[PDB]
Amino acid sequence: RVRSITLGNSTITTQESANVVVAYGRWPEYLKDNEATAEDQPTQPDVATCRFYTLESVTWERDSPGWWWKFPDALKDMGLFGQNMYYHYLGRAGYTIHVQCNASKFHQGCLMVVCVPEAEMGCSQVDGTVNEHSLSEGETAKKFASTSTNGTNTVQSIVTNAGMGVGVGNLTIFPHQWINLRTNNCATIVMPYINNVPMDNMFRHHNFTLMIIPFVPLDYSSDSSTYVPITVTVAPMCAEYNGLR
Amino acid sequence: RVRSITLGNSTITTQESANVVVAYGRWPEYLKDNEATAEDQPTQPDVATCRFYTLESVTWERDSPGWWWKFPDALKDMGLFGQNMYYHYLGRAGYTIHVQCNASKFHQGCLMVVCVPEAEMGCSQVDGTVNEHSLSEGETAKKFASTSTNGTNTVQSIVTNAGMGVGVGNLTIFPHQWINLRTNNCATIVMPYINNVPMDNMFRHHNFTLMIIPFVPLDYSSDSSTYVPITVTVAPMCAEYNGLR
Amino acid sequence: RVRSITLGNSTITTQESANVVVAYGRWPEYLKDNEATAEDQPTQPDVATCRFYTLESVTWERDSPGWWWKFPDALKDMGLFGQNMYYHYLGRAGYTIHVQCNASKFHQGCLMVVCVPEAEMGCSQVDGTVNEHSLSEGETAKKFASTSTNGTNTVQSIVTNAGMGVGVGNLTIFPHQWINLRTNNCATIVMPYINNVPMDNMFRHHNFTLMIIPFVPLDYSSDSSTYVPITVTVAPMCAEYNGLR
Amino acid sequence: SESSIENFLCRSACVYMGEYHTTNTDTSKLFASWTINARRMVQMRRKLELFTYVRFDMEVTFVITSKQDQGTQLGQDMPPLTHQIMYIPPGGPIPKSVTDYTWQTSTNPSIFWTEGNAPPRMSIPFISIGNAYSNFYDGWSHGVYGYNTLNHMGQIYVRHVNGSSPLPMTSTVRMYFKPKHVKVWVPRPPRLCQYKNASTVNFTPTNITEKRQSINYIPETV
Amino acid sequence: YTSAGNVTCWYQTGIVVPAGTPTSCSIMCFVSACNDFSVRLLKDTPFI
Amino acid sequence: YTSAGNVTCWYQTGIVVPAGTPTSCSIMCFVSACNDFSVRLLKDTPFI
Repeated sequence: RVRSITLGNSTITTQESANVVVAYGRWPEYLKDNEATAEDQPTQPDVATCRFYTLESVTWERDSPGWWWKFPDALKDMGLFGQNMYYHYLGRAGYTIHVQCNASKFHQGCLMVVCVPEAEMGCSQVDGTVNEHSLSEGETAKKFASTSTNGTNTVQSIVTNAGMGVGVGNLTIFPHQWINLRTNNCATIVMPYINNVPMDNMFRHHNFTLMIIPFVPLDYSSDSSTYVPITVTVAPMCAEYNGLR
Repeated sequence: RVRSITLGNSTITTQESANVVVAYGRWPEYLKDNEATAEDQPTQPDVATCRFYTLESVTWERDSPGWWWKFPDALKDMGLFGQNMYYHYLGRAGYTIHVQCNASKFHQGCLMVVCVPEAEMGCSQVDGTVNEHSLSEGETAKKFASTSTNGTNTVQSIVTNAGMGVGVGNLTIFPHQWINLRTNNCATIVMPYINNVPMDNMFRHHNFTLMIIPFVPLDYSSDSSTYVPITVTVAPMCAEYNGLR
Repeated sequence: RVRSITLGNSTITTQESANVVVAYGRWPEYLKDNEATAEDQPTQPDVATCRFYTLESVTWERDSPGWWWKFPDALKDMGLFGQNMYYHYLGRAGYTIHVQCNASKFHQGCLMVVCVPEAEMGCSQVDGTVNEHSLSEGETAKKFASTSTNGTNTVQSIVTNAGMGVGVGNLTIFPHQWINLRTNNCATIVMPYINNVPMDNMFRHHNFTLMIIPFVPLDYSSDSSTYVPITVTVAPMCAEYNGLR
Repeated sequence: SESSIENFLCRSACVYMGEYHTTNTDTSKLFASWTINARRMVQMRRKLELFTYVRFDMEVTFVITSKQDQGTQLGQDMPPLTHQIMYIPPGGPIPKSVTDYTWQTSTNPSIFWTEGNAPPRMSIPFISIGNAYSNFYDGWSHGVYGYNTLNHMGQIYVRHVNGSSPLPMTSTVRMYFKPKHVKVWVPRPPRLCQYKNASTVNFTPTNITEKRQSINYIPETV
Repeated sequence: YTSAGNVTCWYQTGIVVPAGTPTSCSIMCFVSACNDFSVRLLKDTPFI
Repeated sequence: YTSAGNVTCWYQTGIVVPAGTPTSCSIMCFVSACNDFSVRLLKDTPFI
């Protein structure tokens, strides 16, 4: 009851009892042919964009508020998919995201894993503006805080308002999955391309945001490990660019 | 693999992998029509007698000899089924009894759960007689003892003789179920109406007795909880009374 | 999901989810009829040779290098199968070997269980010769060592060379089974009769050797048991001797 | 195709080289002898130990060279020399001198050969009252540990075929051995330690493999 | 001094637990008859 | 200085245990060949 999956020259292993969320019922696909027939011809890499990219693990401790990543540009240094971001003026893609934990039966805790489109964030100063570095750091995660933040140009990252001004118990409206250390330790989310235009430039726009948020904190006792590792793996799907010839 | 059961305005949740003992092979049912055709017409409530009634939980500790309840009159204060006990001169009913535990995989112990018809009990003084309060206290359980008791008018409640003068290892002759903390934590017993007349008065006769008896005591270690809770839930079935018109 | 197996006047209990290795694809069987038709007539006991024989358990502690037994003559005192070894001049047989562990979910460790044909062993002194007592002690196991041994006439029993001069990580070439305390605790191996002649004398030749070797040592913590017991059970199959009339 | 059993084992090799004289004052230097087994050739031994039971035929070719001893006497005019190569089956008479009666027994097959011609060659079948040979034996001979009598394969003896009072000469024989029509049973792990003698499996304990720098070390890529 | 069969139980390995579980434990035996059981010559019981 | 591929393993999360279980642990590797394996030019081995 273990499946082994190979994309390109990558191989990972999952359990065949996985559960998969397809975001709004829609699988990813190519914009078919004839939105812009004449002088808008696209191309597709399909070479080493369809392959598993694995980020660094994060460390879940007793007081961890949460983590977030921006897509794309979490992959702007990831081999070929990142090269294509510099060579081409427009693009699009869907994604498959796997999130996994490594824990024992003597640990306990609960995580929400959610993919949020257009996650526009607020500044720590009400009459201020957010910086580009405070929104993302690429393949390194940003951190939520457990109290309200200060300083100039920083996202106001108190975890109960999720940086967007809503109640964090209501983020289940988005494509999401629960990880309860008692019953499962994995989550797969398949995201299609969602925009109000068919293609776009991939450097000054963040299509979506992946967030991981503990709702019940990690607990252990006498001589268990004091942390739990979380691992994120991403495979781009049906990527497509403007033709160069 | 969880089922949700609603009777009336009650809802409880069990596991679909439950095992059910039907007492002697016989499901409950109405005395059909014509034992006493002419001037013995019955009626049936079927209103809020068919509904789950939940008693208080009991606390299983390291030295717990056991618990017992008498039926009926464990339900003489339970809403409508108890009102009908005062308004009507004769009645009858079958029952469904659920018993559940809440324990971890780091606990251990073993319980017998048995339903005994006509459980006539002995006095602590050989030339004495038992009191009405020492036989039952309604929805509160009586307790077995681990040594032999004294005092006037009390049931002799040493647990090895079960208050009836038999060997307690032989109570498996009655409808019974085992709860081994290692393999399951629940037990369902369906009891029909058993008497030597078709109807009877429900105040001066105890049809049957529910007993719960630990055969291997509860054990735990360093910082587990020091007790385990047990919960009992009862649903009356096919209740029937003398007609009033 | 438990099976109960009776051979003769013996009964043991296993799990129906067992996995069974048939050594080289070959089940045991009688040499059919006519290798040596005229004056070589065999006979078969089939009385109390087909029955479970259970040896003493061995004790797996934190520093246990391993154990080995020789077949036959691990059964030269085992009832009838041992009587037949003295009454008859030639014989043959196959075997079924069950190996079981008793451990909890708070223990950990890994064992290899392997059956090796013609396991000729080396002496602790390079210009020496091995003794008969140092090769086997019957139904008592010999022990591997964790460093290289000395003394005259002793098998050189450093566990990394398995007494045969090979690398112990390569014994998987033989019929073998893994026992990982995390996932299973039992192993069955069915061995046929393997020789370069059809029958043979059972006292001066060791057909095969059963070895049990920990690759990851036993580990436990605070107040678990400090040892784990291992149990070996053997049933001879299709035994056959020279006729006496 | 090159990993089949026949292509892996059926190959020729020099397994014995010996010297013998026509005249001497030792009388054991007058003939050469060899017992057939495959345990004193270290490269063939290891390839054969990957299996527990073997069955093959043998083919033996002989390369023979002579020399006049540097003692003293020159000006000779000699005809070419003749040699006798005798095979003894298991359960046969063994010679002890070069003048013995056993060099004439009708059941010891023999080859007569004179120098200058092609090298001589004989073919021996599978000779065993058992059904296969064994490379490993966990038993007693009846008492030697690890030695069973079903593995006897015979012997070879070589002498000169002169008359009376011969002239001094020294010969060398090389025997080339090859198994044919081979079948093997029950594979085994490869020998990890060096061999110590020719009859036992004795060994000194050896390391499992060689070290590296750390459990993470991978060498820099070109 | 019976002429009856017997049953015995032996420790093959020993009991192994993780950290935080009770150390000792228990076994229970149940007896019953199989369908082919027969009885003869009703008499008086020696217990009352 | 090989021109060969490599394999590496990383801690994504860390190991988490309840109370009363051993703290450290182990991994084991097994290697084998798949059906499409070919060899050529029998030679002598460099080990004896």
